[PDB]
Amino acid sequence: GKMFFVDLSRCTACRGCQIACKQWKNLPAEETRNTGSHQNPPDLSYVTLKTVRFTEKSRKGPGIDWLFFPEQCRHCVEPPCKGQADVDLEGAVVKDETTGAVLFTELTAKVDGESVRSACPYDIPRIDPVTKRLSKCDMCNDRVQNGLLPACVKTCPTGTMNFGDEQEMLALAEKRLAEVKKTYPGAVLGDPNDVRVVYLFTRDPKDFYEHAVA
Amino acid sequence: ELQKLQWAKQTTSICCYCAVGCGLIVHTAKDGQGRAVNVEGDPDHPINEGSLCPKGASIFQLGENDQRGTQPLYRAPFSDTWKPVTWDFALTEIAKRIKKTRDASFTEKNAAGDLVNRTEAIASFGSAAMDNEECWAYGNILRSLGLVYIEHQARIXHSPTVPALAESFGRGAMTNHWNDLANSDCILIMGSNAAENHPIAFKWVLRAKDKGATLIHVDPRFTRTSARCDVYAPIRSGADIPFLGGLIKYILDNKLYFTDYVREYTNASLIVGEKFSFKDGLFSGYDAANKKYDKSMWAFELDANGVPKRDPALKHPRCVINLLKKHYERYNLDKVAAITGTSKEQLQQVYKAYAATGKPDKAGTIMYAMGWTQHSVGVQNIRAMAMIQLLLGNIGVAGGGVNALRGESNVQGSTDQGLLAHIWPGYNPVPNSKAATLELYNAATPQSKDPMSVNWWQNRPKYVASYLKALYPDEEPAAAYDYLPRIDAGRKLTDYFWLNIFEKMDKGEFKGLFAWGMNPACGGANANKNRKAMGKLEWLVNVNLFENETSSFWKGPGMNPAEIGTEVFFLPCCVSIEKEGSVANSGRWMQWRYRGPKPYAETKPDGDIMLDMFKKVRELYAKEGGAYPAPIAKLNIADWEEHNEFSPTKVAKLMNGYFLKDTEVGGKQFKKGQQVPSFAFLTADGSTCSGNWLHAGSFTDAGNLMARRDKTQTPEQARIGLFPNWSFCWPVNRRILYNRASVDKTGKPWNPAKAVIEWKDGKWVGDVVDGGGDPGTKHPFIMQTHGFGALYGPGREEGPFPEHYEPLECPVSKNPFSKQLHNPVAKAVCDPRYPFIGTTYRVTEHWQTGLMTRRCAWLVEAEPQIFCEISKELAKLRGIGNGDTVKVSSLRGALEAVAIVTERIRPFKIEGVDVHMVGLPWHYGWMVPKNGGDTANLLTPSAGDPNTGIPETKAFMVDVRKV
Ligand SMILES: Nc1nc2c(c(=O)[nH]1)N[C@H]1C(S)=C(S)[C@@H](COP(=O)(O)OP(=O)(O)OC[C@H]3O[C@@H](n4cnc5c(=O)[nH]c(N)nc54)[C@H](O)[C@@H]3O)O[C@H]1N2
Ligand SMILES: Nc1nc2c(c(=O)[nH]1)N[C@H]1C(S)=C(S)[C@@H](COP(=O)(O)OP(=O)(O)OC[C@H]3O[C@@H](n4cnc5c(=O)[nH]c(N)nc54)[C@H](O)[C@@H]3O)O[C@H]1N2
Ligand code: SF4
Ligand code: SF4
Ligand code: SF4
Ligand code: SF4
Ligand SMILES: [S]
Ligand SMILES: [W+6]
Repeated sequence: GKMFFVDLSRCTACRGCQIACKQWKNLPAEETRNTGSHQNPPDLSYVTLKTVRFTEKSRKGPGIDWLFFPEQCRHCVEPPCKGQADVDLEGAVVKDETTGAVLFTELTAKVDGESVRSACPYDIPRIDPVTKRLSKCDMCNDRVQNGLLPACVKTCPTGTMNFGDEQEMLALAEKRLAEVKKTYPGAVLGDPNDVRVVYLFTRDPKDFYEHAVA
Repeated sequence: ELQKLQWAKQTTSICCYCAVGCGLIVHTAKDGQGRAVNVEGDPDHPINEGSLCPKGASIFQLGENDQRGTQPLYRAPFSDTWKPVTWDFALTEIAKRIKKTRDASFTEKNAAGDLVNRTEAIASFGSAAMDNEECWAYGNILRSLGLVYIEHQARIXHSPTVPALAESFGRGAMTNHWNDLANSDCILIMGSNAAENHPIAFKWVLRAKDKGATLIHVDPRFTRTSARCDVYAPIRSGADIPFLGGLIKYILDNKLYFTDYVREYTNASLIVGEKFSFKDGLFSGYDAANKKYDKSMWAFELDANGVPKRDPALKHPRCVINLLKKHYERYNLDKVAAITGTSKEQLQQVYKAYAATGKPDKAGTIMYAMGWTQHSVGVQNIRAMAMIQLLLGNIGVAGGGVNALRGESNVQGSTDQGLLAHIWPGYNPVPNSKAATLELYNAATPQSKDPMSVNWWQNRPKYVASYLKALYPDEEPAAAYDYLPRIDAGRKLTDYFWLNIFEKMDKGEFKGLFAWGMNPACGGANANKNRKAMGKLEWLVNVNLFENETSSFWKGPGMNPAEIGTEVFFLPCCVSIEKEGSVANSGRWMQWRYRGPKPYAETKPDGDIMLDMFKKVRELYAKEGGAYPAPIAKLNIADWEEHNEFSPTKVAKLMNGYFLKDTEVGGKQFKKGQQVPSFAFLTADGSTCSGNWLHAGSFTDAGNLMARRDKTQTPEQARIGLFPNWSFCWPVNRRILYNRASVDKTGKPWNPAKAVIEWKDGKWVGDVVDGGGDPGTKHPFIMQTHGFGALYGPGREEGPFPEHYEPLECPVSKNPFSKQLHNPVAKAVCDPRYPFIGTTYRVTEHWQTGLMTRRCAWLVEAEPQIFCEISKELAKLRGIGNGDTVKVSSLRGALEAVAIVTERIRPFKIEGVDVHMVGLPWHYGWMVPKNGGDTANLLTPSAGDPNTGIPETKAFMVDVRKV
């Protein structure tokens, strides 16, 4: 099926991906306050499937290393969230045979909300405290099934967001890692063989986010 | 099929925010009969390839927004409430105010009894956000009413850029275009934060880096741009000319210049007169009384014919290149490193990287937007950028140029339509009170005796004649010329500009203001003064998308409606995606866009509002009489409408122009009514009209060239990304200006691998050649009188060579280059209670005053509140922790903001004292949202620069306290 290659060595934190996700699904905006960061919304939620996380790491000499992480579901080849939800009820979490999309259905209102979150190594799922429905990045699967790019990929002007067949994307991810290493020697791939959203990190993924890798 | 888009009409549009000019696809419900259901990028568009930054991606939320104005609103003098009212009321009542104020105030002759035919009782602001056809219509409507005080956004980036680049190259325009960035071998970003302010530009900047380019960011602050460059070099505010001058010395001393390019395409060989000198930081001919220069003392030595003398051997010690060398010898690495705060090794690195592009087969480009080019030597700052590019042969070439980034989607086009006080459309000057006749007007155009100098500006009388025909085709140009108003010749040109309009308002010297697609209550420096001063207006016409801090100043903070006597009309205009027209991007790409949904509620296109309003003024004058009606009465407006209403297509065609009678011209036959093919075929004798000679070529008999969506490219075009068949750019689809400099005198490219043009089969192939003629027969800079790229530019107020004069008044007392500290042709207080340097700038997610983006929930989500960025060093000294509320204060006012403590700000060492900078966005305002904060322009002084008419927004003294 399909794979995202996300080259974080090209991200400007323009946050087009963040707005493009909400425009496409017509999601509402959260109530936000600035608390000493550009980062907002501060975390993933029921109504926010993607937010760009900002971390500042000091460096010897001028400026900083400003790390950006547009966070989304990894669409794992072997979804731990499915394994967990299939306990209470099958169908609440399904896989798309053709694309690789792990998809939450309306029947997540039956499973244990917090159970399916804990099972997720990347801490992705979020609950609606009213309806009990679980939400996350659905991979814009309907767009993909119609031969369109996911909104976040189409909107990205930098070449950070990349999408297509897992064969092509793993070739790209490997070839680009070799190129990016020349500038950022600590560049690595986020769990290339487990997931369908492969992030290129310019250094230790943990510097970007606590749950950047499993 | 996608249910969302299934029953929707798909139209194409261009982004309504920044001058990158990204393509949109719009989906409109009921197959076009109802509302937009989706807006995202146009994947076929060659600039953005369907990518949008969060401002473009949010345009659905801008359009389908319940907070948008629905109908005209009225505020009666001393009322604390809007009264919703009909279009027909508002427009009739506005036309009355116009006629009343015009009749009362109209001057037929100044004190010197010279003909002016104007009113100084009404000023207009705006707007870079309107369509080109609305901009053109508007400027001619105001001038038919006799306004002279016509300004907009452009003033703040025009006053520096246009004179600097016009002096150096003959035009003030961005030299290249966005896609061309991908062809550069070294990209220097200095006075720009393009990853935030022109985000899609970074597509091509990174494509450059993919092809081996070095990316250099030079900024006081570490931004989202810095994160993605190869070198981030910090620079203290105002230290740019030192930096640029140090680079010129580096290039000359290391002989890294393009020798053949310099010798033949620059004025390097021209002999400067013996009257030219420079000593103690003053040029020759300095008049200490009036702090003015006698520029006549900088003239060239002329030959018998009146052509400047040349020594092609570059021996003569009064050769431009030899004077240049001598001038910049003072700017050594130690002085420059000391004043910039940039390390000697980091300067050497940046200089070596960029001066490497002096290789014929390497191209370096400079990107700058606003930066700090507002002070009295910003024009000189940009001059130095031009001179560096001339030395390295980077002008006229793929991946080169001075990329002076424009701001708003159509600021390029709104300026082209002469919505500045000093220009008619096509950059023909507004005549002064001493240009009594059209012939005298024409007599000013500089002439050349160099047969190798095209000196294209000699064609002006054709353009002025055709412009006057486009307005007044019944009358002879010479006669029509007595209709439009003139400015006082015996008066400072800045007296008519942005900053002095605020002065004259606060002196109550204006009855009426049009604030048309602008938000001066927030955009103006010293907002507290500008808001007070709006009380001294009699009437106000605000045209915008939402109620705002300008429409509703009368119920502002610490205001009492009952005491305020200003009659306000608010007229709601429709959004970009609800009308048809063209916008001119930074690359001069003139792009046609279509309506998706019908205008929301009772909102009208600006074209309709201004045409309807003028129609009332007209019928009023037709039935009441009053002051000099001919210019209003006789104005050709039937060419501006179909089916009762404003026709963007027809206005566009008139702007292109057509033959009024059968004419032979250029050596070709033309039938009456033929669209004019190009400005080459306009006439001075009334045969031709053309609203704007730059648009001649844009809408021909071939059809609307701005509406082309064709990606056909020859191999040589596609290699550098010209896209000649995608829309149309002025002049006549030349995408890279000065491209004749990109080839030798045989017509062979300096770099065949990135050729722009080429002599093949006895014609020019690739780009449209910037000036006709065989290789080695014409000087390449065709709008320059002499035809050369100016290293030495003796038209400049501050001197023919850029020289460091300290832009920071308060914290600096030492100039290491001369004993002249401040600009010798230019009174801050520097109250010790305000010891830190305030600076304002932008974030990716918000637009201008935030009038637009504060109404878009998704953008407010990402950036909800005014913040204050400070170093850890200042945070420590003032006891400020990250996220704390802070008060930021100055002599002009005070506000609250959320503290951001970050290493992205650092102290600068100035004369052994650590100087702290505090950073604020100016995106916020009191009206929206709840807890957003107000404009950072409460803190900024109205004390802007005397040699520009431009405010101080990058360096103003503040205090910051914890709350
Ligand atoms: N997101 C967004 N994009 C915009 C706009 C917007 O409001 N929001 N506005 C548009 C408009 S109207 C314009 S004019 C352009 C302007 O675009 P820019 O000029 O990029 O705008 P700023 O961020 O105000 O200033 C650019 C940079 O100059 C730096 N700087 C400050 N002082 C100095 C100095 O003395 N020297 C040097 N070398 N650099 C200095 C600042 O730190 C800042 O990073 O952007 C346009 N694009
Ligand atoms: N402190 C500080 N002040 C600054 C600056 C700074 O950096 N710092 N930047 C300066 C600069 S470079 C600039 S350009 C100015 C800009 O300042 P303004 O021009 O006052 O900016 P806005 O009005 O916020 O933005 C453009 C306006 O266009 C309107 N608009 C959009 N579409 C349409 C349309 O179709 N029709 C009409 N009629 N209106 C429309 C929007 O509603 C908005 O009100 O501000 C200047 N002020
Ligand atoms: S759109 Fe692309 S460049 Fe912008 S924040 Fe998202 S991933 Fe980064
Ligand atoms: S990242 Fe988490 S939510 Fe997404 S598929 Fe993997 S386990 Fe499920
Ligand atoms: S793939 Fe679709 S749902 Fe997932 S983050 Fe991107 S835009 Fe949002
Ligand atoms: S704001 Fe500028 S860069 Fe962003 S989508 Fe609009 S035109 Fe493109
Ligand atoms: S602008
Ligand atoms: W601007």
